[PDB]
Amino acid sequence: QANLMRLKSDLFNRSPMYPGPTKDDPLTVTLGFTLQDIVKVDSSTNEVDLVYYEQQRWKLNSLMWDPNEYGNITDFRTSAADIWTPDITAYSSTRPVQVLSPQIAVVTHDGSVMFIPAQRLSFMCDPTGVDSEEGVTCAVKFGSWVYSGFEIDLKTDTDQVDLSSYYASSKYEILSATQTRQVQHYSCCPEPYIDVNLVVKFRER
Amino acid sequence: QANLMRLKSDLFNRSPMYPGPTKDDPLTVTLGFTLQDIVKVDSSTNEVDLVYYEQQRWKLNSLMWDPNEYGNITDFRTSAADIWTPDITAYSSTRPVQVLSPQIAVVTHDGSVMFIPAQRLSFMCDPTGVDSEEGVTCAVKFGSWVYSGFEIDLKTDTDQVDLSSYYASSKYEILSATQTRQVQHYSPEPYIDVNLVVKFRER
Amino acid sequence: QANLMRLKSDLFNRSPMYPGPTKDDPLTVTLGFTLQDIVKVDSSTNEVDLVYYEQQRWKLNSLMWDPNEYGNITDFRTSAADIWTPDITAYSSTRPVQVLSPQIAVVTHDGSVMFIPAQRLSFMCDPTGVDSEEGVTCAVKFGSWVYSGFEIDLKTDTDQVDLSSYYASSKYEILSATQTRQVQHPEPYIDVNLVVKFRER
Amino acid sequence: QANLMRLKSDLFNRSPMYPGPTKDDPLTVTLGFTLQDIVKVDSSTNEVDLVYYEQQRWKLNSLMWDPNEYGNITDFRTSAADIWTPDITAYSSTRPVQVLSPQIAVVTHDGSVMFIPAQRLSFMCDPTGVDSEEGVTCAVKFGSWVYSGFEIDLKTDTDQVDLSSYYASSKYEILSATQTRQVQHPEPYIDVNLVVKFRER
Amino acid sequence: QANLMRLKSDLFNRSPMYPGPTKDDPLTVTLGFTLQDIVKVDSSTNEVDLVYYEQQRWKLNSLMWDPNEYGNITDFRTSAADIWTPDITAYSSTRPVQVLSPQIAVVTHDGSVMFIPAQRLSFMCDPTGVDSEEGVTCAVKFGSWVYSGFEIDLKTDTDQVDLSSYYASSKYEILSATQTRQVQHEPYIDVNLVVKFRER
Repeated sequence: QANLMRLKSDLFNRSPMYPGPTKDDPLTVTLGFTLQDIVKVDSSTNEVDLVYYEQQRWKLNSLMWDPNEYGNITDFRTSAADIWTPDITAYSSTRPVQVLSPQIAVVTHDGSVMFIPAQRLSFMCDPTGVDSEEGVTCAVKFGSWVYSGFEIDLKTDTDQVDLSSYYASSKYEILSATQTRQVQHYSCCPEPYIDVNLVVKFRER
Repeated sequence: QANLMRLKSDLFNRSPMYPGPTKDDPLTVTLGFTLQDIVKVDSSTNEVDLVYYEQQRWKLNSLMWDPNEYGNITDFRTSAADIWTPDITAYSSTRPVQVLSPQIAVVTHDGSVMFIPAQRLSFMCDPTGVDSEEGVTCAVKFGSWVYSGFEIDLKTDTDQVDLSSYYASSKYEILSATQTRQVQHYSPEPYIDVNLVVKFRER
Repeated sequence: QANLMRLKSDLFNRSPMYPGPTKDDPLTVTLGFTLQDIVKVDSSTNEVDLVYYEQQRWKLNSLMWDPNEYGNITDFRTSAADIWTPDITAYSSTRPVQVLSPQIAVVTHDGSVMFIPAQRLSFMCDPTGVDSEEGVTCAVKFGSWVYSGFEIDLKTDTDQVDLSSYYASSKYEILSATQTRQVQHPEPYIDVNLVVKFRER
Repeated sequence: QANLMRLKSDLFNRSPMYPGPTKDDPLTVTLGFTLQDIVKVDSSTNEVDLVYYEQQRWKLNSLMWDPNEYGNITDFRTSAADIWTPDITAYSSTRPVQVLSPQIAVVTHDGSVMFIPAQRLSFMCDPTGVDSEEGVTCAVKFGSWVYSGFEIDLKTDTDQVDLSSYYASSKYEILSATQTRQVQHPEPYIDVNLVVKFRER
Repeated sequence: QANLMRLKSDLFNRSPMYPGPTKDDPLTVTLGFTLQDIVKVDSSTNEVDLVYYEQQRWKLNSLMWDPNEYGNITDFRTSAADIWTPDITAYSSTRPVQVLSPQIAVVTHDGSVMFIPAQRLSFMCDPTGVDSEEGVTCAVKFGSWVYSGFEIDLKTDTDQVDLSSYYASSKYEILSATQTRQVQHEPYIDVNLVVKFRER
């Protein structure tokens, strides 16, 4: 643990924290969802509650090290408070997200960071027709709140939401779940804006 | 990252933060609402729940910099905790406001700041008649809690609330939503608010 | 802003914080309520929820300055966290108070402070009869939790609760609302008893 | 305020805080409850909600001072964060306790500390029979969470819970309320068993 | 107090905190549940609420001391904030866990730590059948969120959940309750809490 202590000291106690990306030093954030449960549907308010894990990955030059200078350490876990993290937000939530997992990230020697917060989210969704064979489709966009595509580019590894951990005895069965990168422009501004649209079709089980 | 780290350090670590406006150095805050959803109505307590974005803009000389001294950086994003922000509050909420977005602001080299907190607000409103074609009208004022018109002047750019992102499948349809600056006098100095007036009905 | 910055540095950075009152340096806190709304009544638990603004005032010698020395600044606003505030507490709440306003106070050059927290409070109240013409009366005492009357005295400006901002379309109309200093029982403790008589509109 | 500022500096800014008791230097904590209200009964989940004040007392050598060296101050109020406090916990709560009073304690020159947290507690209790004349009995034990009786001994000044502040218009009438020290159970384990018998008013 | 004050200053004020385990200095965490109550089931959302206390034990060289040098102190209690603690997490909770006990641990001179957080947990569970004679079985896995079995191995002292403190007047009777270490393929380790229950 001596080497890791030195590593963290060198990484976090020497320079100011990473100030976030800029147009001149943009960052790509890879986003992916593992949907565990549609927990609740409220047809009186058109809110639906999801529980999922949101995988986030990005890479910082300032987080790199040579494993040889640090006892061959190739990666470590550290509190998310010690590092910059992206401001990925649901655009149509109706309550603050509830955090279901410890806020800890994995940093590897090439400056890659992997952060996977489990969340419960209430978001805008009319569940009308969920009690049918065809089900109902709802959607929520995720993106940076303050950074445009010139500072944070989003990508997905795949358009298929990971369902391998979906609760088999949920009240709701998933018919399809996709996660799609979308680009848009606003007339005021030349910079593109990026989101990942989470689209879930589901019905009562 | 180098130039930005220098900038933030120079801007934030060298002298005290802006201490807020005074009657002698007043500040103008521009407000604009984007109403997303009327999520719920409680006819038993006369509380209605809104989800909206609130755009806040102001400008401080203390946040100015010459981009040429900082690798041509012209703006940056930073935690709202690093800067002064105005204490704009709803005057008739019935619960603490729930924050729905990251508390991060955009600062521009001319001292301009743009901060856009997404919020869920429960406020006093009698939904009697919401189930009619004419619907119901409710209103909530927003303003500084502690600063008078002599220290913080409020304005809007338009009296139309932005509805272009209103949830099309909300339980409630919006008939009308305005955001209007008001000047009040109690019993010497003016007090300013922006009155959010929303008329709505069951969809 | 330059002068206000110097003032706050001089007041807050260059001294140890006020450790609160004592028998030898007692403090008098003036309290006033502005009742905005009786939101909710729960007849199954005898709890009632109030929304109000609670005006608190007191004065500290350590918060004084000479306006001449600071560009004629006569008062300023500052976060409540920068200053000592009194531990005025409801004695019969049933849930932690919810704060509805910024925690910022106004400090004046004579050392006076004005702090007006807006709050939602659930407190012990039996609403049986609220749906009658007579209505019902409930009361809740506010006072320091740990300071006796030898350290914190309490007063009101007047026993009349401010109803000029009471929500016109509340489910509940106010038949009356008073705020009265009381002395209760080693040492005397002081409270202000908020007594509200109300009924369904 | 100057002498008090000196005292607190001397008490809190010179040596590390009391590290808590050990088998060799045990500590006695006295507990008493003032039951304010049985607010809620949930017969679908067998949870009952109490509001009460819990008086806690203990004495530390490290909090002693000679009043003669500090302008004759004999006691002061200070944030509970400034001092060690015992980890007294209900053993059968079903929700985190909600704190209803400011986190401030009173320290006296002999090193005595008094801390009186007001709390709302949900705990395990089958209310069946509450709507009868016999009433129903529920109980919850309170004790240190991590300290055995070799480190913290608990004591009560009485086994009668203080009902002098019990809400007279509660939904529930108290038939009896006791607080009994119990020894279980290399070390001995000590708790105060709060036993309340009540019925619908 | 003086000796313990010295001990804690020496332990916590000199070096950086233990930075957590790695493949080359892996750590073993022992878990055990004491189930107190099945408080609530929600058949509309398939959510069940448990109240339990979760024993966690592990051992750090960095927490060792010679009792001879510290007034024969063999152990002490200290805020969990003062020490590293494992990130043991329920894998199928539906609300943030609520902590019911002080966050304080016992550290022993051999570096051993014992931490026993009491928790209320809402987790994914279909109670259909709970009012039947056969009752219903639900399960929830616990483990490290971010460390594999290469960094944190999990163990139990028994596969029987402690029911000796189960609430006698719960709405639910416990028919069985087990806690079983599972390895899935770095190996990934969890403890599967499995509870069969029915309405009293």
